[PDB]
Amino acid sequence: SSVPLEWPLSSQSGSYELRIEVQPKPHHRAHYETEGSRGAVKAPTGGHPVVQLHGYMENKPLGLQIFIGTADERILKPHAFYQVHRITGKTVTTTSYEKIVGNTKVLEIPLEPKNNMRATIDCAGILKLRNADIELRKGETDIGRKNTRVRLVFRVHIPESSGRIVSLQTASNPIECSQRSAHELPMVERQDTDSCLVYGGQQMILTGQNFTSESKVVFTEKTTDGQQIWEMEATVAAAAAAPNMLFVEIPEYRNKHIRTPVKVNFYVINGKRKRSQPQHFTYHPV
Amino acid sequence: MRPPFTYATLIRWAILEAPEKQRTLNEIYHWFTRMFAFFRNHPATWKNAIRHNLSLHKCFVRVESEKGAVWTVDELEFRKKR
Amino acid sequence: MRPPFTYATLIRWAILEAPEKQRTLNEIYHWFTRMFAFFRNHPATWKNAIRHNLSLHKCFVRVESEKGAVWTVDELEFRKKR
DNA sequence: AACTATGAAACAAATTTTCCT
DNA sequence: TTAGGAAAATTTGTTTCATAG
Ligand SMILES: [Mg+2]
Ligand SMILES: [Mg+2]
Repeated sequence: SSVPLEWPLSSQSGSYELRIEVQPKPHHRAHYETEGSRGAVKAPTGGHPVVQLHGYMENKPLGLQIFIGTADERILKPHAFYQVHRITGKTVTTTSYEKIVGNTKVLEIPLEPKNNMRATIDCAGILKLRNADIELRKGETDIGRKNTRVRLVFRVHIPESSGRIVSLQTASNPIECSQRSAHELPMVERQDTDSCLVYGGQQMILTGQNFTSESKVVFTEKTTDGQQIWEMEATVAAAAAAPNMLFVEIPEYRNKHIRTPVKVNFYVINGKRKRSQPQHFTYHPV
Repeated sequence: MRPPFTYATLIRWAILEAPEKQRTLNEIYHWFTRMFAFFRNHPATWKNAIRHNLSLHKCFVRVESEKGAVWTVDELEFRKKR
Repeated sequence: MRPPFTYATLIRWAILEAPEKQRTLNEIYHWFTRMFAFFRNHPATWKNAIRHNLSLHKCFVRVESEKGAVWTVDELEFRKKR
């Protein structure tokens, strides 16, 4: 019995752990069927994402099955508006054969011991399905508009001696697939500082794209559930700045009366809607 | 090829479209009749009347989301201000 | 009483009858569609269908409350069905 | 004499697909 | 093939003007 793609899975079980070494670039412009291939998903510096398994000595080679799934909240499932796109030929180090499960496309690539079970996902581009065709499918009610962010999901089924097979799943960082979004949405590449006392009052030079001059970094605190309790304007522009750099003053945490450090999230919102993806920051005790 | 809400779904709504959260068989029938009345009379450019209505009425407040904007209903913004 | 259905009223209902009480313009179109896709295909024998569903399903309980016998939804039992 | 309900037209504008180098 | 731009299409969200109870 195969494992349904909708079923979430852990990244590790006991000693078995499948982890993404290098995550993909914050954005990849997917191609439509009516057009040519718009290359493979890439990695920040210049390479392509890398996936690795942990704790597999048996000499049998394994299969890592890549598939495009959702990002935006809830349970991670395959993405109804996107499909992976096999990329082979001339270049491309990693090899793969495709298949289609349920209604999703799934690429499988070789996970071999001769490379301590680590493969470079250099063969998977993204294909966009016409929101029209997919919204009116069979008993499906997922929103396609504005939904253009996906995740490179990776799976591997480890074969044990007892005949048992524990299933491991990953999930890459969200990727922005829309050309328009990639261009007009605020992007944060490399932070600068991560800690500061609840008091605040420190600089943290942010770098990324779409950092205009009307940008305005905002801070917020979420819950284990998903509720909001804090949104404090974090004044910017000490003067000017670098075309895509931003020097913001770290605000003053909720009540400053904390014995145990608190990790927090802060984004960038250019236009009245053009928001950026949440970030991470850490406050310290009293 | 849109599937229609099954009877139970509809019958349930008809019982809830009543503040009492309970209705009589005849009332349920009339809830259905009113619905027939509607979709029969407005089978024209409804989708337009839906954009219109969401904007005209103040009780429909569009709110922003991490994903996209979505419509909501201010249950208070309704009622009387006579 | 028995007021006729208005775009405002149906719209409110489509939205409120959503998991988190909020939906996209397109989702509201969908809702209306499934309603169209019923109230144009209803058999000339729907009342029987309604009576049939009321008792057949364990989610619709008849109670002797108030004025006369009325129908009601056993929410949790209905929620199970799904 | 407020208050309510329905609908075509014309904008303005945000997003998605198809086209073109 | 692999992109980068951007025109062509689609969609959404506002207002205004008229009609009737
Ligand atoms: Mg409104
Ligand atoms: Mg019953």
